[PDB]
Amino acid sequence: MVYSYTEKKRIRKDFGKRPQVLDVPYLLSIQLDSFQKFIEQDPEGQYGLEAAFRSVFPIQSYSGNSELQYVSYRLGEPVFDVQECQIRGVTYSAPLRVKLRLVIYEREAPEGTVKDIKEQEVYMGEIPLMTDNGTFVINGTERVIVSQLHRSPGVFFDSDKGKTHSSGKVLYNARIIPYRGSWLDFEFDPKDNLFVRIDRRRKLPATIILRALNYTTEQILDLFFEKVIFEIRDNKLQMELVPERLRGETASFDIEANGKVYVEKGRRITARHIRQLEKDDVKLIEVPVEYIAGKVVAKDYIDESTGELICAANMELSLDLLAKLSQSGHKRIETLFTNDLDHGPYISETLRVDPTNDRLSALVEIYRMMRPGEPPTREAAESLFENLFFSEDRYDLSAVGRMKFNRSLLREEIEGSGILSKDDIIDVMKKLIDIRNGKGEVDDIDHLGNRRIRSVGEMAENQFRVGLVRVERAVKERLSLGDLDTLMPQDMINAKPISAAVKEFFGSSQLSQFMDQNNPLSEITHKRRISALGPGGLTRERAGFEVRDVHPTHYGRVCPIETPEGPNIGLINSLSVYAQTNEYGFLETPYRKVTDGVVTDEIHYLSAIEEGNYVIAQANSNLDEEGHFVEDLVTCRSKGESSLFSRDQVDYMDVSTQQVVSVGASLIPFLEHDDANRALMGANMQRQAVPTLRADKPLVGTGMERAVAVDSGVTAVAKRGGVVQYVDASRIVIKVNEDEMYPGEAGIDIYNLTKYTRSNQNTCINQMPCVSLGEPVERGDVLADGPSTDLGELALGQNMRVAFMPWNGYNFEDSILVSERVVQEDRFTTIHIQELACVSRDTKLGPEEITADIPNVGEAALSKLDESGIVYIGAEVTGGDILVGKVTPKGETQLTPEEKLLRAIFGEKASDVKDSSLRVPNGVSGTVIDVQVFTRDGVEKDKRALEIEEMQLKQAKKDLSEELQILEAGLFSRIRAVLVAGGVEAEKLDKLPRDRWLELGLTDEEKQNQLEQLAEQYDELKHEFEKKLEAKRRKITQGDDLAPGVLKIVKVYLAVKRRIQPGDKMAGRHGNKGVISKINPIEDMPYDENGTPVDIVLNPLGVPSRMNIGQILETHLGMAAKGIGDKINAMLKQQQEVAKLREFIQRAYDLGADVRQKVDLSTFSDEEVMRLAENLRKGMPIATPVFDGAKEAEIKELLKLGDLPTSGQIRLYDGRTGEQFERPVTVGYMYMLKLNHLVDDKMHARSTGSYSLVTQQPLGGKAQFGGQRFGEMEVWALEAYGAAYTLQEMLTVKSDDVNGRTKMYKNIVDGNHQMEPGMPESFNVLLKEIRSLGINIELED
Amino acid sequence: GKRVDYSGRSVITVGPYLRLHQCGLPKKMALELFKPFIYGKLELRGLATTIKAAKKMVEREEAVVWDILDEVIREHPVLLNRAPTLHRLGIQAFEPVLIEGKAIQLHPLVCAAYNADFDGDQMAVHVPLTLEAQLEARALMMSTNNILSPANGEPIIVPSQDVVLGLYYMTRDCVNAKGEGMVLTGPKEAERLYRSGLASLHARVKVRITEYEKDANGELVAKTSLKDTTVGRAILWMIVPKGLPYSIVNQALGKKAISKMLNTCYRILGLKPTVIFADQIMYTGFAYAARSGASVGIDDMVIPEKKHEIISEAEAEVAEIQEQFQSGLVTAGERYNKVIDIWAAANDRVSKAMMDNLQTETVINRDGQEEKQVSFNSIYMMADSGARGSAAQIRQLAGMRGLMAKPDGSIIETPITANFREGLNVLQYFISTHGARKGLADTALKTANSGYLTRRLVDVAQDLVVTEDDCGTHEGIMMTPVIEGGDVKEPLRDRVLGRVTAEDVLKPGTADILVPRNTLLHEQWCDLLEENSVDAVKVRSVVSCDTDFGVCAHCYGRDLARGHIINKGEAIGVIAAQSIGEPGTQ
Amino acid sequence: PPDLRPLVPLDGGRFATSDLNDLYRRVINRNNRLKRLLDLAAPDIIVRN
DNA sequence: GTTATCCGCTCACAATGCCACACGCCTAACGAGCCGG
DNA sequence: CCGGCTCGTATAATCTTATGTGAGCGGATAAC
Ligand SMILES: [Mg+2]
Ligand SMILES: [Zn+2]
Repeated sequence: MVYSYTEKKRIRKDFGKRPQVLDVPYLLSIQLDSFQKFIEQDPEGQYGLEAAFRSVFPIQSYSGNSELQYVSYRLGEPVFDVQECQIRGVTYSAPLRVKLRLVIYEREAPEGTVKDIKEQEVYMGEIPLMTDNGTFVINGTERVIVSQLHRSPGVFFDSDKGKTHSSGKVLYNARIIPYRGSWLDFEFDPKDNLFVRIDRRRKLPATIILRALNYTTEQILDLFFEKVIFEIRDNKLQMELVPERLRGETASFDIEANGKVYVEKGRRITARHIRQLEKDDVKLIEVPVEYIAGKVVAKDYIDESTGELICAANMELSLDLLAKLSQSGHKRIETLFTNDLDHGPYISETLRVDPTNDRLSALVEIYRMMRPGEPPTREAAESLFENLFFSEDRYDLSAVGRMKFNRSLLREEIEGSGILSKDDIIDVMKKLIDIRNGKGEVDDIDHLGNRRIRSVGEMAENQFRVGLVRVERAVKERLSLGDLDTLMPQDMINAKPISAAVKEFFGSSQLSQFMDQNNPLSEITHKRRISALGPGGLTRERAGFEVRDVHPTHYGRVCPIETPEGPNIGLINSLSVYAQTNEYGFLETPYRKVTDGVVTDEIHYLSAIEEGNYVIAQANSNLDEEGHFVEDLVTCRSKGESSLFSRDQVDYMDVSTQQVVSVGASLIPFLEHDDANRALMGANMQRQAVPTLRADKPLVGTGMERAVAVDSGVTAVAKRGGVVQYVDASRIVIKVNEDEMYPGEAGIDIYNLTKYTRSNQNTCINQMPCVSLGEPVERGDVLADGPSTDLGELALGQNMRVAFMPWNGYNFEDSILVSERVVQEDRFTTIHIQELACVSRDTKLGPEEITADIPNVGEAALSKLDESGIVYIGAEVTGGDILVGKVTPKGETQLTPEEKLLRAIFGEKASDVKDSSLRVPNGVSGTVIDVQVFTRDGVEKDKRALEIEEMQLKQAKKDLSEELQILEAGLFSRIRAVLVAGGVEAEKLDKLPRDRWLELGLTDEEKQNQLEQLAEQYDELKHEFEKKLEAKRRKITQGDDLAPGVLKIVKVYLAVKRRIQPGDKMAGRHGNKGVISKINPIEDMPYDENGTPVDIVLNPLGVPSRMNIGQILETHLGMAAKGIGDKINAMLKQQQEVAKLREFIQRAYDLGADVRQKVDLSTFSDEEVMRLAENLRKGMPIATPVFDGAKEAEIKELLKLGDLPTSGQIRLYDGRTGEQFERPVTVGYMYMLKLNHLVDDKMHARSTGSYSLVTQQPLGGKAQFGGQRFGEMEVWALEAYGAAYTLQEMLTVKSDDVNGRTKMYKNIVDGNHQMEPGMPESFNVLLKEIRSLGINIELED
Repeated sequence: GKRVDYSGRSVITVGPYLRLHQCGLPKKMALELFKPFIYGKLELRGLATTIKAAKKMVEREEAVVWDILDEVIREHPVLLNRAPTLHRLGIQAFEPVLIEGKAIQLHPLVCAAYNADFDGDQMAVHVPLTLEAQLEARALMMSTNNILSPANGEPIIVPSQDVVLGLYYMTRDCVNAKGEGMVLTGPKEAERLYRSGLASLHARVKVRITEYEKDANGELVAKTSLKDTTVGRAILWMIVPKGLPYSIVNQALGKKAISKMLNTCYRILGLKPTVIFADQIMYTGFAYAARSGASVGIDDMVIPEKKHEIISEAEAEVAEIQEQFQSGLVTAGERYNKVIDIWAAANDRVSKAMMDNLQTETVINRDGQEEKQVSFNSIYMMADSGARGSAAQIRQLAGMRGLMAKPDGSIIETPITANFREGLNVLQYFISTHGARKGLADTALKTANSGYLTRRLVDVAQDLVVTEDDCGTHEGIMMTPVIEGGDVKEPLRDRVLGRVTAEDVLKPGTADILVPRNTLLHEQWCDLLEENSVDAVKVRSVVSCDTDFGVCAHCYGRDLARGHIINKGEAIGVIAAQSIGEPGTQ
Repeated sequence: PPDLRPLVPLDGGRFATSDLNDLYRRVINRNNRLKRLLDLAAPDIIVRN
């Protein structure tokens, strides 16, 4: 209803029928929340730097009672702010201070009081901060850390059926993945023996790793198996029975009790007979003796009289042992209950496989597995087995690992230790045995309850912990000989490896990528990116096929259609619109809580696991006004499968129809009328659209570009609401409203807009004001249109008049014809900015000069240079001329030990001169817009550098004078207002300066004396501004440090202006590419009956093949938009009355079915209406939400509001013949882009250039002036013809025959076409490195 | 693979005004390539003396240099290349035509042989520079010498999508238009009636046509008659050469029809009328495709009127099968099978209804009451001509779309009930994304596997050259036309066209020599072998050729991509490995 | 031949080494150390190592 | 027994072509250098 | 007044989502 003061500039007509309930969140929340979580003063130390300092410290010597502990930390202020840091070259660092407290104890008392404590703020490293846009600054440039998608810390029960042993028998491995430590795996062989392995070493039986934690064999058989108790009746002994054990069996004898025969011999045991035993309640039956012929006795048995071991634990029984235990009276006999279907004897078989017997032997066997050849010693094996699992140093699950590991075992609590235990490993074995039995199932990997995301801060603290461990090892080695009482804790902390690790990760990792600054869309879709490559994850040539497809729990968490294509599909997924990172790191997505009948508005968030239990309604389900499913059966879904459910059965409902996709494809209008392949291609090709000279809004866009263009960083937003006070082309100064002023000296705001400067893709980032002087703005509203924005709307390309027809073949497969009206209005012209530096180097033979004295050149090439040796600001240069004149000394042979003394002082440091001036590269042109000069501390500055110094100094004076003038006037008003008290004379007041108003005498009140004290307080504030000016000039005046070897650096920017020409690539938003084939005049165009030509001719044949049918609906809706625009323009050129204009705008804004805008112009008070008409007069902008689009009939009615034909087809005439095109064609306005595959980055040629060093081949590439790779398959192609001599030239004369090619060149210039065959130098290279081995190889004859 | 001087790279662009044997070359890049030829021509004509004078003159780009460059071009061909070269038509030689621009223009009929897009595809340029290389690139490799393909004897100069649409729109008929039923003198009077707007392009009319038939043994026979035909067909007849009969242009002329038009013109007349006839077809096809104005709009995709109750009846049937499963009579697997069968039947009925509603809806007044005819709808002309699309794509545009299969391998219960002209909701689009990403990943790995297999095959067969004429043996193989049990898949004519007979295959009239034992089965001879219904022919292979270190000529037969028997030297192992390994991407 | 494994000319100071040059330097250092150990009647364990 | 086979384990070797672009390619301690305390 | 510092430079170190082949070799395996 009520609209913002820029929102009242134009209204986008919004179709779409669903009431939304949750707006779009801040699109860059993940980066900022991550790095804010990283650096923060954190009590309880669970995360951040405080965890990294609690994990390592305190550090102590080898019982030498010298110890280093930890007090606190602090981050120093940034020495350099952002923009000049991007100019100069450094990182945007921040210094670090650590308060360390070195202690040493008093001897012969370890708990005795330390005698020396020494506290310091040791410097260590530099940690880079984060820009306000979520990015980092590394080496002058701006880089983004991509989030990572890896496997969860926890436990997995995979099957991995099939390929093993070719028998069809499945397997069941169980893996434990720790967060920081060593692996643990459990496997099955087809002999059903249960094996263990650690860190992918060779195999061991799991019985020994079960024994090594102090278990006897009878305890193993007691845990992993149940019992059957035999009691020796003196003849034909009995057997206990719970009858459910007999289920699914074949009776070996006649099962019977109390004379009642239950099962006969040969009959399988039925559940009927089981229920008979249930009714009869039988506890004992009487087996024959031979029935224990094959069973296994559970525990060990000795002779109670003689001490003879009768039978051990896990022994296969015979009748002799039964007779001996009957003689020894061991009637009560345990026996392992076995089965083939439910309780399989799997452990006992493995326990009969292994060679290893007891605990110390088990530790010896593991200790021999881990390292071969080392001496098996008791304490070393004990320490190895402790350090593998049961210690904090080298086995750390996180909280997430304990979460998943208690969840996947049906535990109760979710808070445990970061180490393992006995119960954990035996529970993993129990669960794996249960999975082998049949109950329970595997855990598929692609399901997003198993794949976490890592943001930036977690990877940062891992690399910082690595660097801290290295420095800890070095400081422990130093302090182990700690014997000096003068040691202070700067002597021992070498700050080189910590800084090496931090600068290694942030500088050049695999996840530190450049940010593509050629759209605001490109930036904000590059930060929202979920990658699966890098360390901790897979590689792009070992991922198979299953991790790339769409698992059915990507809904609302990962965009299905935005991905790169080609080599790595499905690994670089883009994050959904409404997605939030969970508390632990999974991906939660919003849903709406629904009661029994009422769809409420209390939104919840759900994880990836909780969604597969509830029942979720699809979004576009028609409702009441109170909230009721108006049907009875609703399209819903339960567990991976959509279906149709009841009405009093649903639990959750979607939030909006946008949440399936990402921001890179919520900006395609009429997305739901497109094949998914072409939606993929369109969502990839939006983020390569180069920005244009004059930006321009799109007519047909989804209702999303305002949040994209604001929530990125390219525009400036007023932080507090107020009144516009000053607007230049460069900056905007805002007076703040008095309600938003915190009462201590708030004042004003200043925004310095960024002017023409460099982006990472050599495009021209720009800002411009969009508010007028004395205009009100409000908090949270836009002020500065950035690049490819327009009034706070993302606006990439421009929208043009397009006809779908075949025109003389100039649009054959995908080509585009463009009329010259698009060139003459220069509406795809693009500004590019290149950068070139030049350094003065300290070589031998003397240094290098930046002087203007260059021999062997004319006077005219020196004209653009000044006398200091540098071209002026704004001299339009071309390719080949001198930018910066640099000269080098060249002796060559002087060798005099006295002449070099006089040459280094008197002889100018210049005796003979070789030209090394930075010249313009070939082809490029432009206008020099900016020059920077950087001088080493020690060399005196050249006078042009002093001119830059003076210019920057005046710039530093101006703004401080501005703040002083605006600040002193309040106390001016106060001295006048208190001078009113007592007595004031205004004619006598304004005739003499302001200190004389201050020193105007009046009788002392307390108020005037306190305000006089405040007057000297602005006097000392003036002194503070003086010290501010001094602080600026000491920064500007002081020379620089540099690299070792370089004297001074001159940096030269250039700017060039690229028009359009046949060869460039333009493309719509629906995946319809094209190369501009011809560039026609105006009068060869198809004009309609009204006379206006058509800008662009497409090709219709591309529409039925690839099903991108949404572009024709975009074309029709765009023609309707401009059709409303032409009536608005006709009503404004006739300057009619604003009541009729108000009425027409109102009738155009109602128009349709139950839309949700409902604007009313009875509040716009006859000035917003005229400003709104002045904005709308070039077309009426129209919104269309993605899965809530505009139907066909509403486009028909909007075309009926204008005087356009309903069918969308107009008779078109012909430019050439003046005849009529017979059938009606389709004309409309389509919004088109320009991609940066420009033809003056591709057209490259070579006649005769440079050559490489090792082999005498020509180089490759455009920049290095190379030739093309006439590769292997082309040689197969020339062999496939009868071509023989041409293969000889492409192999020998064009390259690798030196004398052959120079003879050929001379022979061409002489005018004789011969050739000289020769022999390629690369073959002699091959001979000389086969002879470098022990291989004689020669040539016979 | 050595990098090569005198090369260059650009982006390409169509340029439909070229002839078949030339290409568009940028002016500046052509000055850059031919610098030593320029230096030689300057020092010949006295306009310079040293090499440095010539370097200054060509860096100033004076106006004499462009005339010198045009003397350098005139008869000096240029090789062009596209980067992932599969088969031996990948690099070809053209002549240059200078263009003030920055892109390379390229004749559109060749573009199918390169398998080139104009989606941003880049190409490269090399220069033949000696004398033998110029002469080989003119003889062995000029693009007027590559019509038939080496993999199979079919022309690779098929007119593509837009020329197909133009020629299909010209040669049709409709039962009431301007000037119907009048009478004409020549084809040129039909052209003069089309230009004036008196008679429309397709209105039926009796004309007089002279045609030449070369059944006389080496000369031409005139014949003049009056035929019932169309104004557009009479206009198209003006570019047909002397040889062909008029019944080649009397039909509706889709894609395969004009392809066999070119093929019969190659068989009867020779080479040069085939090249010049492909050029005239391309020119007039683009001209009348321009004058058509064949657009596409949202009211050219007719929804059936009966779609709604078909979907309602399918829902009633699946509810009945769900209740029969719920009572417990039918198991789950047969429930699955009944549901998938009835949705297959419903999809087939909807597709039949929409195709019957599109193809013949156009009713027009006869000057009597009413008739029926083939439609002039937009996408129906784009499918019926075979330019772009099948019944499947135009089926998904208006009728409902198929049954999407989940990536597990199963096929989902509920098919996508909607088309593309109506909107898809959230779930159905999310389902279609599966098939999208599956096809993309399949392409991404299929490329590399086909490349590796082509690499290994051309490693194997490289050292094998047709090295002598006649090994002179009497072995071979016996060919019978293959029959699975359904239809006969390949007849005897297609397999054993053009291979040298092993033994004298006798006539079914026994002891009558129907074929001599050592001749070549050319086409007329193949028909005269076909007439007596021969089932098995014995024929000489390569696997039993006798020649040490090579393959004899008569053991390999006639060559593809040219006409006659193969010459001594054609490196047949490499072209064979390329012909197997080229369509491996498909 | 040492043009066939050339030493990379950097900009400021040191030259960037190839891989072959580092391997030959390692071999020649090891060879010289073993030759000196044979020159001084070393014990058998060290010359074996 | 002893001999001639069969089978499971371990390990080397392959995975299209081209293009642009862009940024990266050491140092704690063993032989010298300066000259202060 | 030699190297304590400071420098030139030569040179040593605690992974862990892959598949499909072939090819060979050590351990069991069935006979006169
Ligand atoms: Mg292409
Ligand atoms: Zn032969």
